Amino acid sequence: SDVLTVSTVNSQDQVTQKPLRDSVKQALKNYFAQLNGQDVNDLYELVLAEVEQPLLDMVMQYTRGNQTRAALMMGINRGTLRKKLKKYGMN
Amino acid sequence: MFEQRVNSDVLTVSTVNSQDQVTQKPLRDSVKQALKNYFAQLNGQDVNDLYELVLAEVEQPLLDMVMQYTRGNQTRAALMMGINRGTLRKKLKKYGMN
DNA sequence: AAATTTGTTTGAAAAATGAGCAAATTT
DNA sequence: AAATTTGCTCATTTTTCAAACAAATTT
Repeated sequence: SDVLTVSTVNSQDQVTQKPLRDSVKQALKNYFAQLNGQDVNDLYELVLAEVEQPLLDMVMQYTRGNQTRAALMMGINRGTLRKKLKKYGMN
Repeated sequence: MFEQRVNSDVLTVSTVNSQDQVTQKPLRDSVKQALKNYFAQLNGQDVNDLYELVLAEVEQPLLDMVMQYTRGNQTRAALMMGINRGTLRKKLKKYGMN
Protein backbone atom coordinates (compact mmCIF):
# COMPACT_ATOMS: atom_id res chain seq x y z
CA SER A 1 0.00 0.00 0.00
CA ASP A 2 2.97 2.32 0.65
CA VAL A 3 5.96 2.16 -1.73
CA LEU A 4 8.77 4.02 0.18
CA THR A 5 10.04 2.06 3.23
CA VAL A 6 13.14 1.27 5.35
CA SER A 7 14.39 -1.82 7.21
CA THR A 8 14.21 -2.30 10.97
CA VAL A 9 15.32 -5.01 13.49
CA ASN A 10 13.88 -5.69 16.92
CA SER A 11 15.21 -7.24 20.12
CA GLN A 12 13.84 -10.70 19.10
CA ASP A 13 16.01 -10.37 15.94
CA GLN A 14 13.30 -10.04 13.27
CA VAL A 15 13.59 -7.64 10.31
CA THR A 16 10.54 -5.66 9.22
CA GLN A 17 9.54 -2.65 7.01
CA LYS A 18 8.39 0.88 8.01
CA PRO A 19 7.71 4.12 6.07
CA LEU A 20 10.46 6.70 5.29
CA ARG A 21 8.12 9.32 6.68
CA ASP A 22 8.49 7.78 10.23
CA SER A 23 12.21 8.29 10.00
CA VAL A 24 11.81 11.88 8.79
CA LYS A 25 9.53 12.30 11.78
CA GLN A 26 12.14 10.84 14.13
CA ALA A 27 14.92 12.98 12.73
CA LEU A 28 12.90 16.09 13.39
CA LYS A 29 11.57 14.87 16.73
CA ASN A 30 15.26 14.78 17.51
CA TYR A 31 16.25 18.08 15.96
CA PHE A 32 13.78 19.95 18.14
CA ALA A 33 14.55 18.17 21.34
CA GLN A 34 18.23 19.00 21.04
CA LEU A 35 17.30 22.70 20.60
CA ASN A 36 15.94 24.74 23.38
CA GLY A 37 14.84 28.30 22.71
CA GLN A 38 17.12 28.88 19.72
CA ASP A 39 15.01 29.79 16.69
CA VAL A 40 15.06 28.09 13.30
CA ASN A 41 15.40 30.42 10.27
CA ASP A 42 14.78 28.14 7.19
CA LEU A 43 13.95 24.51 7.71
CA TYR A 44 12.12 23.95 4.42
CA GLU A 45 15.36 24.41 2.49
CA LEU A 46 17.30 22.29 4.92
CA VAL A 47 15.13 19.23 4.75
CA LEU A 48 14.67 19.66 1.03
CA ALA A 49 18.49 19.72 0.66
CA GLU A 50 18.79 16.59 2.67
CA VAL A 51 16.22 14.78 0.46
CA GLU A 52 17.00 16.14 -3.03
CA GLN A 53 20.68 15.07 -2.90
CA PRO A 54 20.20 11.31 -2.42
CA LEU A 55 17.27 11.36 -4.86
CA LEU A 56 19.33 12.92 -7.61
CA ASP A 57 22.34 10.76 -6.86
CA MET A 58 20.21 7.61 -6.97
CA VAL A 59 18.40 8.27 -10.22
CA MET A 60 21.52 9.28 -12.09
CA GLN A 61 23.08 6.06 -10.90
CA TYR A 62 19.94 4.29 -12.14
CA THR A 63 19.51 6.09 -15.56
CA ARG A 64 23.24 5.76 -16.14
CA GLY A 65 23.64 9.55 -16.20
CA ASN A 66 20.92 10.01 -18.82
CA GLN A 67 19.65 13.47 -17.91
CA THR A 68 16.68 13.10 -20.25
CA ARG A 69 15.32 9.73 -18.89
CA ALA A 70 16.01 11.02 -15.36
CA ALA A 71 13.81 14.15 -15.79
CA LEU A 72 11.07 12.06 -17.44
CA MET A 73 11.26 9.50 -14.67
CA MET A 74 10.86 12.28 -12.03
CA GLY A 75 8.27 14.32 -13.87
CA ILE A 76 10.32 17.55 -13.92
CA ASN A 77 11.60 19.71 -16.77
CA ARG A 78 14.95 18.83 -18.34
CA GLY A 79 16.15 22.34 -17.57
CA THR A 80 14.93 22.21 -14.03
CA LEU A 81 16.99 19.03 -13.68
CA ARG A 82 20.21 20.66 -14.86
CA LYS A 83 19.70 23.61 -12.56
CA LYS A 84 19.23 21.41 -9.45
CA LEU A 85 22.31 19.46 -10.40
CA LYS A 86 24.18 22.73 -10.49
CA LYS A 87 22.76 23.74 -7.06
CA TYR A 88 24.26 20.64 -5.56
CA GLY A 89 27.37 20.67 -7.69
CA MET A 90 27.13 17.12 -9.06
CA ASN A 91 27.73 17.23 -12.84
CA MET B 1 35.57 25.64 21.22
CA PHE B 2 32.66 23.58 19.76
CA GLU B 3 33.01 20.39 17.87
CA GLN B 4 32.07 20.60 14.21
CA ARG B 5 28.64 19.25 13.14
CA VAL B 6 28.29 18.68 9.45
CA ASN B 7 24.86 19.01 7.90
CA SER B 8 24.63 15.38 7.09
CA ASP B 9 24.59 14.94 10.93
CA VAL B 10 21.89 17.56 11.82
CA LEU B 11 18.97 15.14 11.09
CA THR B 12 19.70 11.51 12.22
CA VAL B 13 18.04 8.18 13.05
CA SER B 14 18.77 5.23 15.45
CA THR B 15 20.44 2.23 13.83
CA VAL B 16 21.95 -1.06 15.11
CA ASN B 17 25.47 -2.18 13.96
CA SER B 18 27.22 -5.51 13.17
CA GLN B 19 28.44 -5.59 16.84
CA ASP B 20 24.81 -5.08 17.98
CA GLN B 21 25.37 -1.47 19.18
CA VAL B 22 23.01 1.54 18.96
CA THR B 23 24.14 4.41 16.82
CA GLN B 24 23.03 7.51 14.86
CA LYS B 25 22.98 7.71 11.02
CA PRO B 26 22.00 10.53 8.54
CA LEU B 27 18.43 10.82 7.18
CA ARG B 28 20.18 10.98 3.78
CA ASP B 29 20.91 7.25 4.20
CA SER B 30 17.35 6.41 5.05
CA VAL B 31 16.33 8.13 1.82
CA LYS B 32 18.87 6.10 -0.17
CA GLN B 33 17.79 2.74 1.18
CA ALA B 34 14.11 3.67 0.68
CA LEU B 35 14.73 4.26 -3.07
CA LYS B 36 17.36 1.54 -3.53
CA ASN B 37 14.50 -0.68 -2.21
CA TYR B 38 11.86 1.00 -4.37
CA PHE B 39 13.89 0.17 -7.53
CA ALA B 40 14.53 -3.55 -6.78
CA GLN B 41 10.76 -3.98 -6.28
CA LEU B 42 10.01 -1.90 -9.40
CA ASN B 43 11.87 -4.36 -11.58
CA GLY B 44 11.47 -3.38 -15.25
CA GLN B 45 8.42 -1.12 -14.75
CA ASP B 46 8.54 2.67 -15.43
CA VAL B 47 7.76 5.89 -13.48
CA ASN B 48 6.68 9.44 -14.32
CA ASP B 49 6.24 11.23 -11.00
CA LEU B 50 9.02 10.28 -8.60
CA TYR B 51 9.77 13.83 -7.56
CA GLU B 52 6.19 14.35 -6.44
CA LEU B 53 6.22 10.98 -4.60
CA VAL B 54 9.31 11.72 -2.55
CA LEU B 55 8.32 15.39 -2.02
CA ALA B 56 4.99 14.15 -0.61
CA GLU B 57 6.44 11.61 1.77
CA VAL B 58 8.66 14.32 3.18
CA GLU B 59 6.52 17.48 3.19
CA GLN B 60 3.71 15.78 5.12
CA PRO B 61 5.72 14.90 8.35
CA LEU B 62 7.72 18.12 8.19
CA LEU B 63 4.42 20.00 8.22
CA ASP B 64 2.85 17.73 10.86
CA MET B 65 5.81 18.02 13.16
CA VAL B 66 6.15 21.83 12.81
CA MET B 67 2.51 22.60 13.70
CA GLN B 68 2.72 20.50 16.82
CA TYR B 69 5.76 22.63 17.73
CA THR B 70 4.07 26.00 17.21
CA ARG B 71 0.94 24.66 18.82
CA GLY B 72 -0.88 25.43 15.51
CA ASN B 73 0.41 28.97 14.80
CA GLN B 74 0.60 29.38 11.03
CA THR B 75 2.49 32.69 11.13
CA ARG B 76 5.51 31.40 13.17
CA ALA B 77 5.51 28.08 11.41
CA ALA B 78 5.89 29.78 7.97
CA LEU B 79 8.51 32.07 9.44
CA MET B 80 10.42 29.21 10.91
CA MET B 81 10.30 27.22 7.63
CA GLY B 82 11.17 30.41 5.77
CA ILE B 83 8.31 30.30 3.22
CA ASN B 84 5.38 32.65 2.33
CA ARG B 85 2.41 32.38 4.76
CA GLY B 86 0.05 31.75 1.83
CA THR B 87 2.15 29.00 0.34
CA LEU B 88 2.02 27.30 3.77
CA ARG B 89 -1.71 27.59 3.93
CA LYS B 90 -1.92 26.31 0.38
CA LYS B 91 0.45 23.46 1.15
CA LEU B 92 -1.53 22.46 4.28
CA LYS B 93 -4.84 22.26 2.45
CA LYS B 94 -3.16 19.84 0.04
CA TYR B 95 -2.62 17.31 2.79
CA GLY B 96 -5.84 17.96 4.69
CA MET B 97 -4.15 19.57 7.72
CA ASN B 98 -6.76 22.03 9.11
C1' DA C 1 -8.50 46.26 25.90
C1' DA C 2 -3.92 45.21 23.39
C1' DA C 3 -1.53 42.74 20.39
C1' DT C 4 -1.44 38.98 17.26
C1' DT C 5 -3.15 35.96 13.93
C1' DT C 6 -6.37 34.46 10.28
C1' DG C 7 -8.77 34.70 5.89
C1' DT C 8 -8.87 37.15 2.07
C1' DT C 9 -7.31 40.08 -2.30
C1' DT C 10 -4.16 42.06 -5.65
C1' DG C 11 -0.27 42.73 -8.44
C1' DA C 12 4.50 42.16 -9.33
C1' DA C 13 9.14 38.88 -9.25
C1' DA C 14 11.13 34.41 -9.64
C1' DA C 15 10.89 29.62 -11.21
C1' DA C 16 9.26 26.09 -14.15
C1' DT C 17 7.52 24.86 -18.56
C1' DG C 18 7.57 23.40 -23.69
C1' DA C 19 9.77 24.20 -28.13
C1' DG C 20 13.17 25.10 -30.82
C1' DC C 21 18.27 24.30 -32.79
C1' DA C 22 23.36 23.03 -33.95
C1' DA C 23 26.94 20.47 -32.12
C1' DA C 24 28.45 16.43 -29.60
C1' DT C 25 28.01 11.66 -28.29
C1' DT C 26 26.02 6.53 -28.06
C1' DT C 27 24.06 3.25 -30.43
C1' DA D 1 25.18 6.70 -40.73
C1' DA D 2 21.08 7.29 -37.75
C1' DA D 3 19.15 8.16 -33.47
C1' DT D 4 19.46 10.27 -29.26
C1' DT D 5 21.12 13.58 -25.80
C1' DT D 6 23.37 17.91 -24.66
C1' DG D 7 23.94 22.77 -24.06
C1' DC D 8 21.91 26.92 -24.91
C1' DT D 9 18.25 30.10 -26.13
C1' DC D 10 13.59 32.46 -26.18
C1' DA D 11 8.86 33.44 -24.28
C1' DT D 12 4.71 32.15 -22.00
C1' DT D 13 2.18 29.84 -17.86
C1' DT D 14 2.20 28.82 -13.14
C1' DT D 15 3.89 29.56 -8.43
C1' DT D 16 5.69 32.30 -4.98
C1' DC D 17 6.07 36.46 -2.97
C1' DA D 18 5.28 40.89 0.08
C1' DA D 19 1.68 44.38 1.42
C1' DA D 20 -2.72 45.42 2.09
C1' DC D 21 -6.51 45.44 5.95
C1' DA D 22 -11.03 43.81 8.32
C1' DA D 23 -12.63 40.47 11.56
C1' DA D 24 -11.63 36.84 14.64
C1' DT D 25 -8.79 34.75 18.62
C1' DT D 26 -5.37 34.91 22.28
C1' DT D 27 -2.78 36.96 25.39
